[PDB]
Amino acid sequence: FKKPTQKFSGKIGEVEIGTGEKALKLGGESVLPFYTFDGDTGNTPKVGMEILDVYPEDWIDPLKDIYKDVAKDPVKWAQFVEEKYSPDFICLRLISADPNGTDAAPEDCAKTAKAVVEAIKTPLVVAGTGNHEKDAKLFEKVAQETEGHNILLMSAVEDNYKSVGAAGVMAYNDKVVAESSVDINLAKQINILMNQLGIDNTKFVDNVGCAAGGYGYEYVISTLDRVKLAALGQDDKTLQVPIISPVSFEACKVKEAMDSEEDSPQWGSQEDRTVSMEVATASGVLASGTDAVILRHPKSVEVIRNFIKELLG
Amino acid sequence: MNLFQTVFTGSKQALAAAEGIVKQAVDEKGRDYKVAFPDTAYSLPVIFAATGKKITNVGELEGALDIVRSLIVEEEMLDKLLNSGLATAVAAEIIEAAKYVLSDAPYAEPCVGFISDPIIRSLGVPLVTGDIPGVAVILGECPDSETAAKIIKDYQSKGLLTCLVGKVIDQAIEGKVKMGLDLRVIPLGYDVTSVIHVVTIAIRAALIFGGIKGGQLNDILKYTAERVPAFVNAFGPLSELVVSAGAGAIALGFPVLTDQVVPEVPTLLLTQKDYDKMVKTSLEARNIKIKITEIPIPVSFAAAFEGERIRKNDMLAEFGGNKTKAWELVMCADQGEVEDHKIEVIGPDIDTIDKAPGRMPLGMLIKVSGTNMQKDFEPVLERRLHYFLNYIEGVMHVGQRNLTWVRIGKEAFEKGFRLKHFGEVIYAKMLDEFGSVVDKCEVTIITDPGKAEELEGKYAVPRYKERDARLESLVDEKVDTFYSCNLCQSFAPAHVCIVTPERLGLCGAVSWLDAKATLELNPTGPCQAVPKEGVVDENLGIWEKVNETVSKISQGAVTSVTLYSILQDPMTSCGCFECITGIMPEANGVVMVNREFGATTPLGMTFGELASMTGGGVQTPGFMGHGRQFIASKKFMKGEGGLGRIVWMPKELKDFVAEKLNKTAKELYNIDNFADMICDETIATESEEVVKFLEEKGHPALKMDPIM
Ligand code: SF4
Ligand code: NI
Ligand code: NI
Repeated sequence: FKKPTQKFSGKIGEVEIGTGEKALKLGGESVLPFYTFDGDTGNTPKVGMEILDVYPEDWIDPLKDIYKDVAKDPVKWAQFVEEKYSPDFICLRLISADPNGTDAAPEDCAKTAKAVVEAIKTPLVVAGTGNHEKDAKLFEKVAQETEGHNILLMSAVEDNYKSVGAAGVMAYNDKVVAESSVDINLAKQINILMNQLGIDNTKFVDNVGCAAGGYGYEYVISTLDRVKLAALGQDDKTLQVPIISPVSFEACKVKEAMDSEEDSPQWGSQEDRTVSMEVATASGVLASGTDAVILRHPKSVEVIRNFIKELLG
Repeated sequence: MNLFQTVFTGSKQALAAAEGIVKQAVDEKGRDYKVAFPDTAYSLPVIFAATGKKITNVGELEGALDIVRSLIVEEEMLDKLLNSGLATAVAAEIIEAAKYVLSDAPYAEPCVGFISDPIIRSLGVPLVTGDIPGVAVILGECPDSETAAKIIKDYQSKGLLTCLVGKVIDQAIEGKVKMGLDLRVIPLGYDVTSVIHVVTIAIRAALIFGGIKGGQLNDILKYTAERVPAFVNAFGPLSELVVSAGAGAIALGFPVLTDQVVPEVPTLLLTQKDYDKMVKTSLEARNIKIKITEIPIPVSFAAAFEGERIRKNDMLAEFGGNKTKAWELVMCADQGEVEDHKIEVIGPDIDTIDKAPGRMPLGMLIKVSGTNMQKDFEPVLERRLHYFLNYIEGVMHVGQRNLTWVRIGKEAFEKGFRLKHFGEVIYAKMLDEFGSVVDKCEVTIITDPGKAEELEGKYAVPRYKERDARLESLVDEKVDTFYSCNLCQSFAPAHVCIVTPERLGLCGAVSWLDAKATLELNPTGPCQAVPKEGVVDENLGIWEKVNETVSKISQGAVTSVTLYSILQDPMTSCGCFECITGIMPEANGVVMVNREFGATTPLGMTFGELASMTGGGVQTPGFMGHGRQFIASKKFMKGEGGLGRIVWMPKELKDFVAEKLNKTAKELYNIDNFADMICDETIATESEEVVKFLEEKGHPALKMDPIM
């Protein structure tokens, strides 16, 4: 029999997030994920930890027990996460800027992000809310305040891609995430718009969408497969950027993880179900072609890091 | 003194002033004294842009005079004139740099002098997003303070960033113009050389946002010409130095407007004496468009208001339908024929109604003017009218062309709705949605019985007839490009639709003109042009360019396709197709089935099984998914003898298609009623019975060569 020699003409580009000795690089691979028997895998996929700019009230009880004395102050929370768990990066989610919730001015969130980014050495990812109009102004003020640290700004959708691209990559030398909703064509369109704006493939990453296991997950898997095959096999230049997936954003929000043992006695431990959901979603997206995953529970980060080390090592 | 000599003279004067002030800096501070601008990383931006060199000491500032000298070549050709304009810009920068060397703070408020890099990054984001529509560089002096204040505040009210040089700074102060960075009214300085401080803004915009390294002068000039929407308004008498500095603005792609008599250059140097039109002249000259924030209508306008049904007894007004004559039309017109934002209501308005219902003719004539506007784009925009009107609560409009009727309830009348608001909404939405193809829009609402019918006959019906004629007369050979749509790749990863004049998109909602309009309006959308070059087989419809485009779009899943055949590398199908065509070998022909048909077919499979086998973006020879307009096409199965092979078809589909099918088969030289030779489900459904019917009726398909 002949060994399967799958030669790809394409190659994923590298994007650097952060400054100093903690800065990480994403992308650089020329084969399918964990296909060390086919060629070169550029950089190991990264695992980041999610923190909030306000106290997490909807999080499960074990998570609030882990961060009991640090979740009140985002700076203290970030320092605790960097010290005790030492992740690849920290994703600071500005929940307080949500128009649906306790809407806050962009200045307050920018100040919180500036305080956080000057206390940690690991790369920081600043994630906004689901509102495009709010996101544009928020990221303007956040990128203005957090200048000189090479942060990553999430959710630069087509509605506000110009604003986040200008306030981000162009003005204050940051990186950005071009987000598209589970479509290869939409990912191509947003990448082409970013390139025509003046931002090359070395200055942004892609978010082809994320979903928890069992909730539109096959669409995420198929989108990741199609994007990876087009970028590598077909040498499509508009898709040769690393992909980042926020897993904890949707994985921890589902009923299979949020419900406590009191609500569903047969299901069992709530923390175990949350960790299992995070691990399953992260493993699937990592196998399908993502380059960085955002997780919430520290045990999930440990399990996913061990999984990556076992597969690559 | 002609234009070239005026510019050369000005550049020499700029060089003379630069040499004199540099000599003062050398004598007072020495060649080792530091040269810098407050808070910038680009040293002197113009010199850094042109040469890539950073100037740090006075001795290098003196050596920068050679750059000015090398840029002044007194030969009357356009390139030398632009280089001489750049010589003035470099000389002005050297003068401004020496000002900071000689005096610690050379600018006193209100003048700001040099603009630091953090300010550029602060206003750079609005420049990219269009929140700042443009940069108005106003220099000189207006005939009076109020004229300057009016023009400046006109630019300010439109969101433009205006910079001031010269006596207009004092005139604006006398005119009480509120100056500030947040107020977007920046006075640079009273000297002409202070105009370099807004020039470096455009230069550093290329350096910061364009990512262009220093010394790439052509790339920087290209960037400022395409990306920086700056223009110059030069008021008052213009010296040679002012003209040479304007040549520098022209060198950066910024048009220069003035109220003085000058040797005008089209699109670059323009004279506009009318101060009441200078703002509009500049916006047109710089291609600047100001977007409308909200629709000026008392009635609320939202997309959720579509589909509202409003009571009959509340119908204040009702136009169109079987009661009255109503029509709508969107027509391309030359710039002279349509004036921007002109809503004309002719005839009685809805106020005159004093009875519970209303009954009067309504005619909406919409004229759109633009550089890229085409007649083929008219049918698209007109369709959006249906939507533009339905988003207004209180009014419901449905119909096509002259078949439209509009019902207006009395709640909108109580709120203050009139017929002019129709024009306001139409103009605002035409400039929003089609702002890339429409420059000016004029809406006329006609209610008089006479003018409504006169304008319909003069304008409406000829447009409809020519549109129908173009739709019917377009063939593949006449056009030179096809189009490719991949909108169904969301569920069919390998499907690429090739739209030609005689092959409609199999979803049935995309045509060749629709694809062209979609490509024009949404260049990064799903519809992309496919040049029809490199033909291989004209009868089977094989093009090398088409194969290459299909291979690229489908991510290599599909290699070769044939447009006019179903047995040799057929086109793929996704799943939106209305009809399925399948090969019947025993009849030496083809049968068809629509999605509304539930019974079995002579092939032995229902519509569901055929859809499962055919769709999904897979090349299946012998089966095709297509729309209802493709059956009576001359390109239908052109690679297998044409549409004469159709032997079985559902009764309702046959009744729907019969007229056009008989026309095309008459082109084939068949009988007047060719559809009678086509078997129905009622006549016969079993294959043997179908073949018996075909033999009895003398179907042409039985007498052709074998299909496969
Ligand atoms: S079926 Fe219609 S929408 Fe789908 S790809 Fe073809 S032309 Fe586009
Ligand atoms: Ni389709
Ligand atoms: Ni389809």
